[PDB]
Amino acid sequence: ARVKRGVIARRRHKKILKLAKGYYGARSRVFRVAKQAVIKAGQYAYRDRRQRKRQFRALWIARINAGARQNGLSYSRLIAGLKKAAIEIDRKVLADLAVNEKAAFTAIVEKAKASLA
Amino acid sequence: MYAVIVTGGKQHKVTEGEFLKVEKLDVATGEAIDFDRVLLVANGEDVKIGLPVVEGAKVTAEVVSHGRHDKVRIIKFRRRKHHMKRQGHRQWFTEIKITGIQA
Amino acid sequence: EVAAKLSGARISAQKARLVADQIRGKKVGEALNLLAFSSKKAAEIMKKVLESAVANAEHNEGADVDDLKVSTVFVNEGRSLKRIMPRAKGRADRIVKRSCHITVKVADK
Amino acid sequence: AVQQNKKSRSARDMRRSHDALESNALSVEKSTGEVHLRHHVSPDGFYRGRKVV
Amino acid sequence: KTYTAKPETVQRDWFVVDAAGQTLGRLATEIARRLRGKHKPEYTPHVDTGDYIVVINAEQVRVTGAKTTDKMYYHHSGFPGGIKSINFEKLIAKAPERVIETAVKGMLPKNPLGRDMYRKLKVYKGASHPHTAQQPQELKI
RNA sequence: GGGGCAACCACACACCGAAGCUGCGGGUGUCACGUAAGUGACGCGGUAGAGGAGCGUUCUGUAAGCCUGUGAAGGUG
RNA sequence: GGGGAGUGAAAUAGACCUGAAACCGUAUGCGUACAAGCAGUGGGAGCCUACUUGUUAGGUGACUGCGUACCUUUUGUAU
Repeated sequence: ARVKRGVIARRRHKKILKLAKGYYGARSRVFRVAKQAVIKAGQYAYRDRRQRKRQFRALWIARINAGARQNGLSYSRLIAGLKKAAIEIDRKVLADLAVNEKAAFTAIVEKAKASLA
Repeated sequence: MYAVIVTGGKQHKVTEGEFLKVEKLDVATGEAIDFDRVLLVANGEDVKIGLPVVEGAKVTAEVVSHGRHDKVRIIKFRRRKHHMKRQGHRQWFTEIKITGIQA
Repeated sequence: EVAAKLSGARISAQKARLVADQIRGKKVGEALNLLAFSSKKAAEIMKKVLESAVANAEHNEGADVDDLKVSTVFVNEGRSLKRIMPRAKGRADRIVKRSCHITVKVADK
Repeated sequence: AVQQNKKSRSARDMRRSHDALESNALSVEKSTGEVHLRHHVSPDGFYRGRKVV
Repeated sequence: KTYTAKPETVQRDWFVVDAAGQTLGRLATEIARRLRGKHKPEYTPHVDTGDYIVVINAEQVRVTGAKTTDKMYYHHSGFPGGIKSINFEKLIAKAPERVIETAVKGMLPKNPLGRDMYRKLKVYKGASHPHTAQQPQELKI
């Protein structure tokens, strides 16, 4: 029973060249280059799921820091001010209140100053 | 009217009407949910924050559906060492809707 | 619109791209004047095709020879005839001999 | 010497961007209504309205 | 999801700095903070939000200790043996406005944003600026 | 490492900082449970290499069946 | 060599069933002429065409953070 492998080879090639479209020049059309650029673009997508969490945390912090100097503190004395008391608020929703809801942020900052920390 | 409720180990910015996606919780479709883990309640300008939890305030929500959003890929490759391993993932979620805020 | 072809024409593709880009999107009155006075080999062949596309418009489909503006000129590649040519120290190398397909398509709009 | 890597579709097409054509010397004969090249004898043999051949 | 600034909705201002005895690199660190936009709550890194600066006395600036008769400013011309140097004191009589620009230029990113943040800096060696039409406000005398 | 002046010793609080730990949601090996998964009950980087469990291709049985000119195999979305 | 017209169930079955990939073109959309590198990935402005008209989807990707291909030999290779 001779089997000829010309039809199940083709389905596995088109499955690679579908994930690798949108690429420059010869990385999106010939297979011995488009197999390397599919594996490499899967390692980057694995590392950058962790680095996504670090690029926003560093963006939330630098927005609280700018907004809390305009009222009269730093960032680092504010976080000790909220944790002298118990307010229990993330960085994600402080940096929303810094931009959009600016009057509610000032009513938070005055309570850290009353906490005197 | 905006609250800060804490659903699944993380908190949100809810202002009513809210087609809002939450991680999966154990309730059927079409049932009402009360969130008793609200942290600050604002109204107009009248805004109060909870020493840890603000008292009395509730948010009423109900479940629109269940689903499973994505298909993310995982490739664990080592160059030059004869090792490669793949795996798929799709995460559950639960879309709810806030008909809520109670000061 | 009406068309014309010359499938099998000895000049290569790349040499004859340089005469197609000169006339794409003009009127056929001055298209016959660019090709009467050009000095290239492809120009004597493309004018033979451009007046074949016109005479299919005075004939079969009605149209006058004035309102025609040449719409779509493209030149494709055809069969290549493969030949050998000897070089020095016993080694012989291979020559191709190319051709092309030309398609001039005038439109009465 | 030979190359070390091959040239892509971009760097091959950029080279031949300076290689276009031109033919601009056309002129109409005042008398016979025949088209020819400026400062040349017309193909019926008229130069500035005079038969020469 | 978290808010990002939009380049067609950005609001920018006009500040004027007097440098009349300010230490060079302690002055220049507060210009470069306010050109980038770390003083605004709506700061995203990939857009430029920051205030135009006008510096009016770029020849009164002060450096500390023995550094006036030192501190060579090296740069290379491209040709062989073309290294060139000029100290702090001889430079300030030639072009006073290029002391305080090269100190700020090295405290910025090296991007095509850094080249765009650098165009909001405008120094003068005089005592008055040709920007009365924009009416800059004073800061931090 | 560069701009530049944020240098050294004693000392105090605060913050920052990993795929570490915790929270929430899924999965799986093992052993018990609460019937060894009805359910529990505790772990998971990996080369050479040892062990466990699967997909697909061609031909034969089931196949004088079943599907198809209202449209097969293929090719392409 | 074509453009018709006729035969045929069908001439993109025309001297030839199907007719893929590399390679070469022609149209339509969006981005690129002061900007430095395994050419991707995370965030992301704008524009376009569709749908109820915008997360209803698709296509481009200015800007920006991290990022020195694959195999084989080896105490180690971006080498």
